[PDB]
Amino acid sequence: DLIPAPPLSKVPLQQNFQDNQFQGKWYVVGLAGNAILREDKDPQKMYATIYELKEDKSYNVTSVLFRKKKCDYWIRTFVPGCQPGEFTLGNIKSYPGLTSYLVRVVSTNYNQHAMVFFKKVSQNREYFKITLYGRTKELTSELKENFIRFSKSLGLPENHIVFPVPIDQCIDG
Repeated sequence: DLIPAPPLSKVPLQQNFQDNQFQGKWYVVGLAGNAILREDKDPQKMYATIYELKEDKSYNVTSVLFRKKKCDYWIRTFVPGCQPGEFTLGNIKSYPGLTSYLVRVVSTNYNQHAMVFFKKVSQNREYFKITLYGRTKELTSELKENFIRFSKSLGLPENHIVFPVPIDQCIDG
């Protein structure tokens, strides 16, 4: 089974996206989407994702995570899309059978919080994810409540909405 992906009309986009201001390190305070479950045997740990603007105006997206007692660094490129705040994955063919990948910055203030929508399609299965970004490891319950409400607005139950636990190593570096 797989929860259907939301039509893009239900995914807002930031008023005037600032590529330079969105730069820097972001903390994953909230995680949601299909293929993301509350596996309480291994609760998700907070991972940080750094965006670096390049000359071509694309992003070098470095995600740092704590997996298997070691710091793993997963690197992609976000090629700008149709409108500011929208992106497509760079070197799509390098990933086996990545039919499409869309990134849409739903909302941000660039100083404390951001909310981004990712849609990935492979082998005719639609996978989508919503992440609650934070410049620190903690956000107020108001923005988290908005994150839960927005996630359910795309057809997401509560067991598919996860708040990764803050951790220190690999993530504050």
